[PDB]
Amino acid sequence: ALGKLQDVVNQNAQALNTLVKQLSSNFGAISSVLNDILSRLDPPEAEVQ
Amino acid sequence: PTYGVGYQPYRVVVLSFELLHAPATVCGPKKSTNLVKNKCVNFNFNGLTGTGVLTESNKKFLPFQQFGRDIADTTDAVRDPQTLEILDITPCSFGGVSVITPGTNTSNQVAVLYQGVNCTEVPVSNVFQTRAGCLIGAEHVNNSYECDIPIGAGICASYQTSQSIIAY
Amino acid sequence: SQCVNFTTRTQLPPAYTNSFTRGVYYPDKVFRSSVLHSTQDLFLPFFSNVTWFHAIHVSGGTKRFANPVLPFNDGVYFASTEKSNIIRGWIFGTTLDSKTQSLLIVNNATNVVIKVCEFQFCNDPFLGVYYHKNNKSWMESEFRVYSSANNCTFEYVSQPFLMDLFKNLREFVFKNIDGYFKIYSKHTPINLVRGLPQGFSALEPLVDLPIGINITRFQTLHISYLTPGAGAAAYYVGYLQPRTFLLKYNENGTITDAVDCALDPLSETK
Amino acid sequence: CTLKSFTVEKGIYQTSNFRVQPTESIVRFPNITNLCPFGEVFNATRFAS
Ligand SMILES: *[C@@H]1O[C@H](CO)[C@@H](O)[C@H](O)[C@H]1NC(C)=O
Ligand SMILES: *[C@@H]1O[C@H](CO)[C@@H](O)[C@H](O)[C@H]1NC(C)=O
Ligand SMILES: *[C@@H]1O[C@H](CO)[C@@H](O)[C@H](O)[C@H]1NC(C)=O
Ligand SMILES: *[C@@H]1O[C@H](CO)[C@@H](O)[C@H](O)[C@H]1NC(C)=O
Ligand SMILES: *[C@@H]1O[C@H](CO)[C@@H](O)[C@H](O)[C@H]1NC(C)=O
Ligand SMILES: *[C@@H]1O[C@H](CO)[C@@H](O)[C@H](O)[C@H]1NC(C)=O
Ligand SMILES: *[C@@H]1O[C@H](CO)[C@@H](O)[C@H](O)[C@H]1NC(C)=O
Repeated sequence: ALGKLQDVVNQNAQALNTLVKQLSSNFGAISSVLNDILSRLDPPEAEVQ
Repeated sequence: PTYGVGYQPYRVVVLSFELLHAPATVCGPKKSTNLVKNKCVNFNFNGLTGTGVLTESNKKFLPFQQFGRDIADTTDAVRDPQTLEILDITPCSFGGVSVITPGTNTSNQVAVLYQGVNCTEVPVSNVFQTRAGCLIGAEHVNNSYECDIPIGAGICASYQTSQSIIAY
Repeated sequence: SQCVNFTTRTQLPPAYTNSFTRGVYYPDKVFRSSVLHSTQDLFLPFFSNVTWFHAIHVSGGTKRFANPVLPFNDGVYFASTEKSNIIRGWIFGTTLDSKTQSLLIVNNATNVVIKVCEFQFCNDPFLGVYYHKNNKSWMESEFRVYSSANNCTFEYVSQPFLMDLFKNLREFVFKNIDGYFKIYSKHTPINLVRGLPQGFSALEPLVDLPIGINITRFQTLHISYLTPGAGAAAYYVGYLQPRTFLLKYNENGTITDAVDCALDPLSETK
Repeated sequence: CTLKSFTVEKGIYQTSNFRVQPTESIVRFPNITNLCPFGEVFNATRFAS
């Protein structure tokens, strides 16, 4: 019966999860973490990724 | 033994380093520093880099498991490679910084609310550890009035009587 | 050493069974708790065909039953059901000769020896033990596996121990990926008499070796009980495949169960 | 500066974001892999021709 509420809550959480998981996507970059690119590639090369 | 240094024996050792396109088998002693807990540090455990606060943990890691991940797929816990102990990693604290201010036409005295931060990481007279965060420059008052400037978590601040900002 | 030649060579016919729901192992070394996590890697699909045979460790009686050379593919799930430790090791490679580098893993009475060399494996690798009546204990005294071993590329010997010379099920997963030979192991007491047991048990990682060689075939190594003159051990083999699995880490982090997504529509929903 | 105005009315304004930087760096590795036998060469009682 409480679904109307619970449902809503889930959606919120769901969105956040998706958002957080979008931190782990390459989007075409060599890696999905900025620190690795900064530590490996020089700014002239790193900036494109 | 009585020959000149030119004719005396000399033991010679030549160290050559064979570097092929194969996994390396010989390396040097890594410089492992001391462990620091309960302080925002830039840590690197066995090549796994990160930034956060290391705290003693009660998690029951299995003997072979090293890191502890979560739904976020971020390292929540680690195993200290030298001393086999489990450390929880917490992201270094942060949060919004809001300013509770009565109208400048009224006064220029303000209070600062660091939302969602404990009153220990604020460099910081009066301090209040409200559930909404650390409030600085606000005088906690037991008396309850009508909400004037809604801070949050049931706490509201107002400019009132010499006058000052009171959080109630 | 010097190979021992057997005039008569034979191999028992293969048999087939169902994998049920075994072959699940921890993909990485990341701890987790009370969480359902999806991982895409080489796993043993549930209810897959499993090719199994028997290993004769005693003759009684001049016929040499030699184990067969089996392909490796992308990895092998090898199970052994036995009372005593009959299965002792394996050999991996492509040509299994001195032409190409070959790996050899063994667990003798002393310790575990893992050597990657240009081995020249014998036709019928032989491990022979004899019963010391005075000492009332078996002692290994024959090891004729490879005729030669040249240009060794890897060697690792574990610490010495004593192996004891209600069944035991020893499951192993061998995966050669990115030049790394990963071995995962599990040991359980199984009361079943015959057939691959039906149940669930995660396989903990054992060791990763950066041998960096090519493997396409492997063969099993058994122990021979020399006697002055029936309960032969059995073993099963399955081939892993690229699959997606939903693993359920419980409070302690032990994988309590797993679901094979591509097994059936219900698992796809799960 | 957040509101771009000289006059600020009563209320609470999200001005900035407070973040804590790392005080120092911690590096820990498994302290012993093995121990190369260089002494067997240098401290050998007898050397070869
Ligand atoms: C290296 O780590 C091991 C692991 O417990 C420890 O026993 C040993 O004392 C350590 N050695 C040094 C020099 O700290
Ligand atoms: C300041 O506010 C008071 C009432 O709160 C008002 O009477 C006064 O005119 C205001 N001053 C200015 C400069 O607007
Ligand atoms: C802030 O830290 C102290 C000690 O670490 C703790 O007792 C207190 O509960 C913390 N603040 C909040 C709001 O939990
Ligand atoms: C508010 O009252 C509580 C008990 O009722 C007391 O402990 C606390 O010190 C009071 N605070 C102030 C600012 O007087
Ligand atoms: C395994 O393969 C054999 C023939 O290759 C077949 O007869 C048998 O039914 C298969 N196993 C299963 C469980 O279908
Ligand atoms: C072993 O290596 C040497 C030099 O790397 C080579 O001359 C020799 O042929 C190799 N062994 C075999 C069996 O080819
Ligand atoms: C976790 O391990 C502890 C100690 O090994 C044991 O007492 C407990 O029952 C275990 N719990 C689960 C859920 O496996």
